[PDB]
Amino acid sequence: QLQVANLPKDHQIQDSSHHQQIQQQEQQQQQQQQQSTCQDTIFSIKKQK
Amino acid sequence: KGVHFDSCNLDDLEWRVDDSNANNDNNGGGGSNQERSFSLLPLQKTNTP
Repeated sequence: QLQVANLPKDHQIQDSSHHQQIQQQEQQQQQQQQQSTCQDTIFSIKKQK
Repeated sequence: KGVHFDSCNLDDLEWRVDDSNANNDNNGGGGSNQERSFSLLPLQKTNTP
């Protein structure tokens, strides 16, 4: 299969600041609403036959 | 292989329709019953078949 290559970002040091989990869930909930209408995009590749 | 149970009375099964795009949104939203190809029919309260 073809997929887009999501490279890693640079491994900046893992600070353990819990607050990051909230802003990750805020973005995931916006992305889950967007997964209704954005489905045509290259970021929405479904596993082809 | 090729043998079953002679009798099964277990009618209260957790039947669902599943929606193929529902990846992210852990939200209690009343989704619009317009986009589905299918719907699960009600069990009638007529005489036992």
